[PDB]
Amino acid sequence: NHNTYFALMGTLRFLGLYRDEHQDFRDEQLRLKKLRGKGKPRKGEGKRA
Amino acid sequence: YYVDWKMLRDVKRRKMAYEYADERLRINSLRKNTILPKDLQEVADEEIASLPRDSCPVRIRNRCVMTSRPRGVKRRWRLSRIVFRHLADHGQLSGVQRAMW
Amino acid sequence: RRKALPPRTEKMAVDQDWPSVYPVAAPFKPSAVPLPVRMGYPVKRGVPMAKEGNLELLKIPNFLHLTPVAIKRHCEALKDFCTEWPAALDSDEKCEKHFPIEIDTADYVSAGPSIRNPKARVVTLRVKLSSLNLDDHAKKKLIKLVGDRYCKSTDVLTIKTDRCPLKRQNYDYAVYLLTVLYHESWKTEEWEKK
Amino acid sequence: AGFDDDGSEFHEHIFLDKYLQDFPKQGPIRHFMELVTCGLSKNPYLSVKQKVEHIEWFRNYFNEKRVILKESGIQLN
Amino acid sequence: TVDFIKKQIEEFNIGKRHLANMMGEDPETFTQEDIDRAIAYLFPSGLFEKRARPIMKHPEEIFPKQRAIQWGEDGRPFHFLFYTGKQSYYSLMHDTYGKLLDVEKHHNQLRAKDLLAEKTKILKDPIGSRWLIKEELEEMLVEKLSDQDYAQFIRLLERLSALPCGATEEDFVNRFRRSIPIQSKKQLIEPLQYDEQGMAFSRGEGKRKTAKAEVVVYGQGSGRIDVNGVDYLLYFPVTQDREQLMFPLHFLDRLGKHDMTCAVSGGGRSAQAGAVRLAMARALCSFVTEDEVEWMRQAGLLTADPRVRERKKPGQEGARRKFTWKKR
Amino acid sequence: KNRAARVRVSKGDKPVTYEEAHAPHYIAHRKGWLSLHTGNLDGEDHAAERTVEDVFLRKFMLGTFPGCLADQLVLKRRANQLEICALVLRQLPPHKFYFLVGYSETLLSHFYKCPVHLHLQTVPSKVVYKYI
Amino acid sequence: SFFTKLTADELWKGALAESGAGARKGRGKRTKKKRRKDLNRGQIIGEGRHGFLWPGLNIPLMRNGAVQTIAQRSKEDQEKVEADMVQQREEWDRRRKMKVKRERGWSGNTWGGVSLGPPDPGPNGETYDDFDTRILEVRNVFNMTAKEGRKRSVRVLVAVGNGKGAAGFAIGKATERADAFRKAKNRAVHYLHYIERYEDHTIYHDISLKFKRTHIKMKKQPRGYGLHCHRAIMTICRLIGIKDLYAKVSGSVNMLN
Amino acid sequence: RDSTAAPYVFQDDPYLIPTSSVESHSFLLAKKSGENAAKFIINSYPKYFQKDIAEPHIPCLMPEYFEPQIEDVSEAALQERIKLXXXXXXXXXXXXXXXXXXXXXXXXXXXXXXXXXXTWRTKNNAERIFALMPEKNAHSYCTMIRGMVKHQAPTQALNLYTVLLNNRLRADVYTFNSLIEATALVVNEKFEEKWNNILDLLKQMVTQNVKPNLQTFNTILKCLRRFYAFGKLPALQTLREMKAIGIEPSLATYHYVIQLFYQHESPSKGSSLIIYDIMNEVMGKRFSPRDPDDDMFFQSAMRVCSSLRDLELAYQVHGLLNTGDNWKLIGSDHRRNFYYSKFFNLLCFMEQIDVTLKWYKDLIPSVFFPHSQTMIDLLQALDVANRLDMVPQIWKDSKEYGHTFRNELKEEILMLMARDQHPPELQVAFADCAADIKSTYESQPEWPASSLNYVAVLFLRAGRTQEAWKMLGLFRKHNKIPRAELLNEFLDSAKASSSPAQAIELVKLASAFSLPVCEGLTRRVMAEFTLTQEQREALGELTALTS
Amino acid sequence: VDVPKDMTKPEITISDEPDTLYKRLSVLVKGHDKAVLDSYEYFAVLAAKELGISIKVHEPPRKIERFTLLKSVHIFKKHRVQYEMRTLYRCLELEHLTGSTADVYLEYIQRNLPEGVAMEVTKTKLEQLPEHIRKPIW
RNA sequence: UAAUCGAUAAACCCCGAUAGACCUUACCAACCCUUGCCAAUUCAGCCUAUAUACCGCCAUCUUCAGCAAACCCUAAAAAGGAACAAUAGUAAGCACAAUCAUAGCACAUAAAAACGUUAGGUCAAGGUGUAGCUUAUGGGUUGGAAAGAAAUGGGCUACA
Ligand SMILES: [Mg+2]
Ligand SMILES: [Mg+2]
Ligand SMILES: [Mg+2]
Ligand SMILES: [Mg+2]
Ligand SMILES: [Mg+2]
Ligand SMILES: [Mg+2]
Ligand SMILES: [Mg+2]
Ligand SMILES: [Mg+2]
Ligand SMILES: [Mg+2]
Ligand SMILES: [Mg+2]
Ligand SMILES: [Mg+2]
Ligand SMILES: [Mg+2]
Ligand SMILES: [Mg+2]
Ligand SMILES: [Mg+2]
Ligand SMILES: [Mg+2]
Ligand SMILES: [Mg+2]
Ligand SMILES: [Mg+2]
Ligand SMILES: [Mg+2]
Ligand SMILES: [Mg+2]
Ligand SMILES: [Mg+2]
Ligand SMILES: [Mg+2]
Ligand SMILES: [Mg+2]
Ligand SMILES: [Mg+2]
Ligand SMILES: [Mg+2]
Repeated sequence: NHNTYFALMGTLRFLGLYRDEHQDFRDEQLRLKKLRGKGKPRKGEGKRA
Repeated sequence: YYVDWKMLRDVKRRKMAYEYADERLRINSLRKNTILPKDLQEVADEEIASLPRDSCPVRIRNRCVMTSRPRGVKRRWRLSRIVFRHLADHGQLSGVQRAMW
Repeated sequence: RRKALPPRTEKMAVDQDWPSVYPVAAPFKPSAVPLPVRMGYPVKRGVPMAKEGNLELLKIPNFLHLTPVAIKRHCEALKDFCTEWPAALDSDEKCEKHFPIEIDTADYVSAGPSIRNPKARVVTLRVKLSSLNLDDHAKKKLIKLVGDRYCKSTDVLTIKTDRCPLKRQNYDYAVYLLTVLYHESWKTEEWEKK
Repeated sequence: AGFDDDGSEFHEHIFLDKYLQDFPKQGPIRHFMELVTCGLSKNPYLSVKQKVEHIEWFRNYFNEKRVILKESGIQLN
Repeated sequence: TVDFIKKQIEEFNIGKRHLANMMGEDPETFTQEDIDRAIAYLFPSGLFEKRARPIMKHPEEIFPKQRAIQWGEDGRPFHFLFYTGKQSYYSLMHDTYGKLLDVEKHHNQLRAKDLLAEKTKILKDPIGSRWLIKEELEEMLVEKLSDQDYAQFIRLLERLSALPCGATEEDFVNRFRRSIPIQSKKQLIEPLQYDEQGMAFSRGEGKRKTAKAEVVVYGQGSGRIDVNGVDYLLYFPVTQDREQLMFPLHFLDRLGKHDMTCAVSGGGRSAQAGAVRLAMARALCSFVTEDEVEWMRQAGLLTADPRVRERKKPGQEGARRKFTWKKR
Repeated sequence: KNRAARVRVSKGDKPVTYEEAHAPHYIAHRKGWLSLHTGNLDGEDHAAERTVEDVFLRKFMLGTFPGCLADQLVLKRRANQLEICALVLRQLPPHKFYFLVGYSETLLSHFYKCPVHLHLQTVPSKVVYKYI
Repeated sequence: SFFTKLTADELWKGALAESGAGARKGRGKRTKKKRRKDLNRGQIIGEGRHGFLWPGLNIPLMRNGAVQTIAQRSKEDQEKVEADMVQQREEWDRRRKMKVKRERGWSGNTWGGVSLGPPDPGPNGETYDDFDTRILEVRNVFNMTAKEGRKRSVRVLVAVGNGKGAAGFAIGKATERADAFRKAKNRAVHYLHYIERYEDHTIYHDISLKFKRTHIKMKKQPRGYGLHCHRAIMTICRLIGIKDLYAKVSGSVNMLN
Repeated sequence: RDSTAAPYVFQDDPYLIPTSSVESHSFLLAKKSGENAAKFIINSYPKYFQKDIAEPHIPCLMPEYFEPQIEDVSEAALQERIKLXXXXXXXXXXXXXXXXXXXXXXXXXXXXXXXXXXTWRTKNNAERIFALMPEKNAHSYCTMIRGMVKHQAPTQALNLYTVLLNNRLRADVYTFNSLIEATALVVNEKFEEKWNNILDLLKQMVTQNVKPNLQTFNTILKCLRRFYAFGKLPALQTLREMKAIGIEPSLATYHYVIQLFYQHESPSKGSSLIIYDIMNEVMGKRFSPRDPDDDMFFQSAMRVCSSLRDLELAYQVHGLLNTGDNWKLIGSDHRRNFYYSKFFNLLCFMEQIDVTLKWYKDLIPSVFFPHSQTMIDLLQALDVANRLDMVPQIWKDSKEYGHTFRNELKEEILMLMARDQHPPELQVAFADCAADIKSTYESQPEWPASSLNYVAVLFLRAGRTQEAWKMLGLFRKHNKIPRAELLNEFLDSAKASSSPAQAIELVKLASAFSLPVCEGLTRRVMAEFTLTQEQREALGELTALTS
Repeated sequence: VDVPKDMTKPEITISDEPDTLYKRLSVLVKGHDKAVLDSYEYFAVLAAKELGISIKVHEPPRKIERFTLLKSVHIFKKHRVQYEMRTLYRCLELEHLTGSTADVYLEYIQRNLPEGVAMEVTKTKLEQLPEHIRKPIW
């Protein structure tokens, strides 16, 4: 059950016991991309708006 | 999440096959015999056809656990030929070594 | 604040007993091991790495808790649990005539959280037909009843039961099979006369 | 260790003919069910209660499908 | 690293005492053949390379020969050939040349006095003496060595040995000599055995191409072979296989003088024939003199056949046959 | 060129460990396996479960002890109890080290339904075998 | 999904493409901006998103003589802590984005005449603290190799001098610019000339020298004519200790000659 | 048990091995905090551990659920919640909102839950158990008497006992386990009536056809300790009566007697024999910790020997601990630390130095680290027998063991050197130890002036004046000046070494601060000047002194 | 010198049930390396000789399982990587064993079993005859 | 044809695939769902493009031996560094070799083969920088993914 492992690891990372370098790198890259100006479009406005 | 949507579908197929294992076995017991009259065998075929598609054990695919690779996997370790090599070359698998003879 | 404590080597006594420091299996901590051992492939101008920080010494299973002195000390305490084997069965010739029945039972151990092994249910029964009260007709009927399970060169009947889930159930079923095979070999029915 | 199979013995597994009383003795139902009983007896992966479920399911199915067994030309109960 | 080795020596002594105490043997009688045995038991590392296994020896074997100090506190070098790069090899060469000159002048004086008391002490063929190898010389001299200088040293040693040897020169030149092992290839002859009032009974073993054959030979019976309970004629329909059986007996002219019983397993017809031929040849050594057993071994009867099928390689067909290589 | 489990040689200044300095073809010749269990024998079973547990342990411990781990872990499986041996740099105080080991000894036990032992060896720095 | 993750070392090695095959022969140099950021710089192992204060990681183990139970920060405290963490990110980015201007010995984009610092001390322990050195010429030298092809190696001319009349020059060639600088500095001190300076400000007499293909005409000047010479001869004379000189270079203007 | 090995609970790595008792306690506390934090996550997220892989299905590692199964049914919603404080209080209100009838068994658990955990809320709950339902007194007193005792309200127990005896219901053995305490704890100028009430209750206990267990005889001795120190006759009579019925007295039973004997032994030492001859009979059998109040038994039975300075009895009381269970008799680490320190306090000066050192290496680094008190006794053990070879060995361990107490034990650790003689073979031990103590205080911590007088004589017989002279300059610049005895002693060493250049610098700084023996120093320097032929400088310093 | 006293507190009872008898006890220990098996065999024989069991030791032939995988990732079948798994067996034979002696031997054997090896135990239980075959006539 | 993709000179062509009736399958046509696997996240998810941004894995030179840090020298130095009766060369290290495995040696095989060349293959084992989708380039169900005018590579069967 990959869901159990993923949820447990994420919960531990948020609580402050596990440090996930891959997720931290993903968050850093997402932060830099959003600061640059190309972020995640909101649902319901990508095509129409 | 899981590795892939294909793996997420395959685990559901395995769960459905586990749920419908006994019923399919009982129905096939009525089809794989010659003692019973052929009249009820057609009704049994209709009943087994009325079963959900993902209930038969023929839809399961032995993918890799780590990378969900549909082919190139070993049944003993449930791992693809590449993940197996990656783990074995680091010495993380006991008794596994390069063959030299 | 950083602190560096010297290991037990400077404090280990020369005549101090070894099993006291290694009573059970241990990960071979170099601080409690006074023996300077170098393990690893040496360099051309170098020497094999010392015990400190050596992963090679940690990889292998250590037998420091199974030194001969510790083995003797442990077995001295274990002598109280065992019973004395009767001398009346020193040779197998008397064992055959006293206990003709042989029960082969398989046991397996493997590292892991699970214990069930499908080969544990197998129980084998071996009975020498030369130690039974079979008559000529009973023996001739039993040989054909069992078929290939009984050999002629050694004259030992073998029962291979694996139907029962439990090992005790398999043993009881083997005993029942032996009982019925012995009993029904004496019954002569109407179809035997033809 | 830790598994007792509900305290059953070899006679709760090998012998299952006592559950075939509610079936025709001379019809093809006996011929069909003796094979499934033999299979269950040699099956070590199922429990005695689990085999009861299979045989009861067969009893229920045969007793539910009454028109087909009558139309087959062979009398069955 | 002078103090480091000294500390390691004390640590090794303490560890040896502790190992003896924990193993239960007397530390006074504890030696290396017990140290390695106890190490192999306490740390059973299963590795194919012997040098990778745990080892606890004296530091002088583990650490290499460390170069001694060359100069004092004032900086003046000790040896007078320090600035020559190789103060050990060049000092040895200088001493050898000085001894050669001393031998030459002493021999000239002896010839002037018309006296001959020296003998030829250079022929060491029966002893089996050889010259030092480059590694052996690098063991004696801590500094590294080359090939040309080693050749020069050997050619000077032979020049020195070619002259009338002195009293102190022979012992100096002998320390550069090494003994060679016995090069005798003579095999061991099994003694004749007498089992169950049976005279002239011998046994031999042979292997060829995954075929193991054990042959017992009786020297008092007639000439016949019993293989696997059946006669050789029935067991080997092919004449070449029976010629394999005839090959050893015909070489010794013992066709009708020995009775042989063989048990051979594995391999095919030819492999079994070769295995039984080898076993019979090895077994017949006891019934023959030492002159003809050497003739058999020179004819190829007492030697094994290492020709074994090679393992198939990946990407190939028969370990040699490559796939059809298309140029374009 | 073979590149599996092989650290490329730099100009001659990078520090490497004994395990890293040996190519994978030297396994069982010059270096041993990082994990030992009975699942990889001939007539045994349950090998995939052991492998997935081992890889989960690797990934969990890497995040549990970030930046202070010296080399790969040693996972010994011996009669239903699992021993985990690690080499850790002495960067964290023992007060935090004991907290982490006490946390792990119970978390892994309750997650894998088996007793676990955790052993740590503190090193001043990563041990260098080849050129540094 | 958890088993699909890798380590930060491999993630950065793949993202930066430092060992890429296109940057080997010279196809790169288009975007020369390589920066690797350590994500474990200011992350406390006890801190988390939910704000739990563990007794062994975040808060001290014993407070007021008793044991501390598992506690959680308030929303305002968590906002304050995350605001401080965010402020640290921009504080580090401020230092990272700032680049100190390089030395302009002769021009803003050259290494001629720039200061390189005192040379490294010798093996015996002699330290050259009064010695100052300057770079006269930096040139990228290429060589044709059988396998790689062009082999770029930097050759640097470096001149040392103490200002008391002792000075020298050397050439250091190496694959890396810093290695060439170090080799030139460590080799210049071995070749030192002594220059006789009249009154320690000028030369004794005018000299007209004809080198391989370079003609140098230097004339003695009084105290008021300070170093009206070539842009490299002025640096060399400043290192030597000459304060007044007029020099004209005719013919080839090769730096080494 | 191993001698040079740390306890198994701590990690064997030296960087994780605790150094002091506080560090040992802190490491275990931190590890237990991590274990509790992990269990908190396990309980808060059960779904991440519901999958079971072990075949035997061990229940100890399964997550625990804090939520009650049934919420709508009032009857079924109370049993789940009582076993798991504040939430249990609302269960009674929720059940009573629907006017649900509560039986005599459901309310007993609710009352016990309040009694175990938890002033006016207690009365508000007590009125609800009595006025609402006619509950059985057996379920009444077990809560009321055990709850009102901790609330300093013992008057209700006596009132409830009258109703209990009137209801024709016998009182269990547990009722008198608290009634005697409730009666005894209140003392208003009288003790005989309070003690007679206990006697009347004990007499009624046998009439009620209920055998009093060991707890009644343990609690009467608990009550007889705080009030009267001369009430040993009833305690001994009850101890004798305990042996008559046939039940062995527990460890706490002897502990209570020993506490009062320790109280009464200060004025008269004749009671110590009764302390000594009672443990001999109890040491001959193997005991088991069947009473939770047995932790103080050894704490009180060894403190008497420690105070009375007995070692043959300390050996026996330690053998009693080591006979049955070496660890299941001490609960907290504070008691173990206070035990071992005063246990080793007697093994130093009484027995020989060899056995003292033999016991030193298996108790100090192995079991637990001493306090500042044992360090003084260890120093007192050395100077009496003139043991100087082991001084550095004790000192190097003291750096890690009593580092916190170093500032208060350093003035005493160095004083022993002034009483013994310094052999010529003991120069390095006096040099390295003196260097290691001077290298730390001047780099950062009051520095006593007595250590300078010791280091002056340490180098006096060693012939090392160069290193001895430089240390005096470090102290004379610290704005503190020692007595002139050290100056006079070092003048002899300077005269022996023929260094007139030292005393001239010494006196010119010593006489400037008005030392009481400056006249003696000025007389002593003239003696060395004549033999050193320094008459030219003899008057040179006289002129400076005059000016 | 601080040796605790009365440290031996066993609980051994002799039940009236007859003890189980065993004819032959075969212990087949399988592992990856040979040094571990040799050390384990030495330990086992040293333990057995003290108890007086007359253990017999022989080495069954090893088994090597080899397989082949692709060397590259996407497309390279001409080049392969072959992996090998060695399994070495050690056989310990015990004869004339009792139910309690076998139990106490297996206690000291299995508790100290190395992590890298497994063990198969085969017992030859001894019985005289079942009750229904002593002297029955149908 | 509505019906994948990549490889496609040595180094592709029974190659990814040690493997396709549904699933596999990323292809197409018909139909449904859009904070849509996870505790949460103006978030998930993309087999979308870029192998000319990569890591991980390999191919070829390749059973060729060279690569290379620190130095030193040249009547300047782009670069080179050798004469054994020796003329400026010392050189850690990686390669080669040795060792290891095919349960005894020797041989053979196996294994190994550095630095780099081919911007060689692989975004489709897996993650990924950059650029693009969010009631769709995302997620599910059913049914179809032919056929050979023709050419060619590799194998089996034979032509006795
Ligand atoms: Mg994916
Ligand atoms: Mg072929
Ligand atoms: Mg500019
Ligand atoms: Mg120009
Ligand atoms: Mg295609
Ligand atoms: Mg294409
Ligand atoms: Mg190509
Ligand atoms: Mg479909
Ligand atoms: Mg399809
Ligand atoms: Mg898609
Ligand atoms: Mg490319
Ligand atoms: Mg070469
Ligand atoms: Mg050059
Ligand atoms: Mg080199
Ligand atoms: Mg070999
Ligand atoms: Mg070879
Ligand atoms: Mg090859
Ligand atoms: Mg090689
Ligand atoms: Mg390309
Ligand atoms: Mg391509
Ligand atoms: Mg991708
Ligand atoms: Mg693509
Ligand atoms: Mg074709
Ligand atoms: Mg092909």
